[PDB]
Amino acid sequence: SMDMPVERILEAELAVEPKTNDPVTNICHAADKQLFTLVEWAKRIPHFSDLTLEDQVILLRAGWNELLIASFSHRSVSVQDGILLATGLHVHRSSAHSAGVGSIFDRVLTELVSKMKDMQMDKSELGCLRAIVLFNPDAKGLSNPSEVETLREKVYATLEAYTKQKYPEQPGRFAKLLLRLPALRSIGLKCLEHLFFFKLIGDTPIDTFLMEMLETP
Amino acid sequence: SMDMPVERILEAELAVETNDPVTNICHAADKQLFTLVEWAKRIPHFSDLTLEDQVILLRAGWNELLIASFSHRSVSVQDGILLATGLHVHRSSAHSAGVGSIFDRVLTELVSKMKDMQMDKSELGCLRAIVLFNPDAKGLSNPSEVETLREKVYATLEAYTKQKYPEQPGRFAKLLLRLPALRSIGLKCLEHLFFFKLIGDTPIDTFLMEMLETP
Amino acid sequence: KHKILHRLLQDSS
Amino acid sequence: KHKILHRLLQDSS
Ligand SMILES: CCCCCCCCCCCCCCCC(=O)O
Ligand SMILES: CCCCCCCCCCCCCCCC(=O)O
Repeated sequence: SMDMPVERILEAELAVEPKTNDPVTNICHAADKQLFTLVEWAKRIPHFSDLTLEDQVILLRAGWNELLIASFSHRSVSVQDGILLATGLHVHRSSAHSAGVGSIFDRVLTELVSKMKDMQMDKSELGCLRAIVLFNPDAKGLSNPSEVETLREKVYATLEAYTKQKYPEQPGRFAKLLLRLPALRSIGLKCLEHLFFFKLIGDTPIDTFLMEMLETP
Repeated sequence: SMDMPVERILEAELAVETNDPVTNICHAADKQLFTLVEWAKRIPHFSDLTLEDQVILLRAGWNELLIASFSHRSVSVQDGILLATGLHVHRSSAHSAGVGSIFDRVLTELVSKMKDMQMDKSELGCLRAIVLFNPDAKGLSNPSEVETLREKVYATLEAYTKQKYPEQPGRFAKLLLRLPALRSIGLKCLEHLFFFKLIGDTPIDTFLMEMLETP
Repeated sequence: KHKILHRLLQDSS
Repeated sequence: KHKILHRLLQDSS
């Protein structure tokens, strides 16, 4: 659309392309660094910056975990049996299992990375799905859920027109993209539970911004 | 489609139509698990899957499938849920029994949204058949087949929304975008159920107890 | 086992 | 507070 151009959503993804032995430490370090980049990404999504500060805070607090998982999952389509962090470090399945986080790591590989790889999800499609996650009209405390709802609607109208234009032979492509969002939600929730345990037990360095996101709403 | 007719999915929906509210909800869930198996059997191609794959899909999906049903049943009432047993739980009882949070999420993310868009039983049936045909469910003998069944259901749903609601081009999107909320609410309801079981002092009937058993 | 679920699925009559 | 998140969002720079 003119109100939510797919060009601008792609530009937001392109703008944030990046330059110990516990994989959990390495992932937590990368998450803190990427929370800084995530704010800059959100600001490049059309209309996000025109929301009230309170509503911007609410949407990034509600969405950050899913938004980071979508990004590293899509970054990892070229990797065999592993993830590529924004830090340029790789995490292999064998390390994840050896660190006590095998199950969730396998869910990331099986439900997200391999499915992104199978359909060859492009950065315009990832950007849109991340903008849908961001514009979460269910997020508690929103001053005006209606306007967040209409921003979500503009993004998914833009996504569907993009999939029809670029992939006219894949009539189900739009549906298929939206149907990775439940898995992303589920994986998000399990990752969060891991993070809270790492915090509770100590023995994982957690930097200021990741710490802040884990401090109660 | 002829592979996955919306008629058969609607027919499946129509075919199945203690002060403690949590006791009453748990009792109702147990009863509805018996109905849920009969519902799944009426979904085209479900019964052609191996018994092992049928078990895996119903074990993975039962929670979301029951929540989707009682949510859609509750669009007629204000700030309450209607259970299959015919009992009503008001928001005020839910809050008084220490499950206000999740009860409000159901009301706000599912019931009110179903009510707002006037989601019909063909659309609910399809969304429930998408939840059922979960290709991510662990241990499936053939994830590919379940994937193609999901694809046939969402092709059927989209043609139905275009035919019945031609003036609402976003309606298909809107239906699919309740599934993440349903997942999140499903997971939170499961954690409640595991806590009820762990602490005791909520009676849990045999079929619901079986669904909570950790293989 | 999943006794009950197996019995209900098998049951046809 | 959400001190960091507020500082990053407010900044227009
Ligand atoms: C990656 C899953 C396995 C590890 C489980 C621990 C939970 C960590 C929470 C996920 C935060 C995601 C950070 C990604 C940062 C990046 O893009 O490099
Ligand atoms: C609705 C919020 C209550 C919170 C308590 C947790 C109970 C778990 C929910 C499982 C689904 C209940 C099934 C009801 C069956 C029906 O009447 O259709």
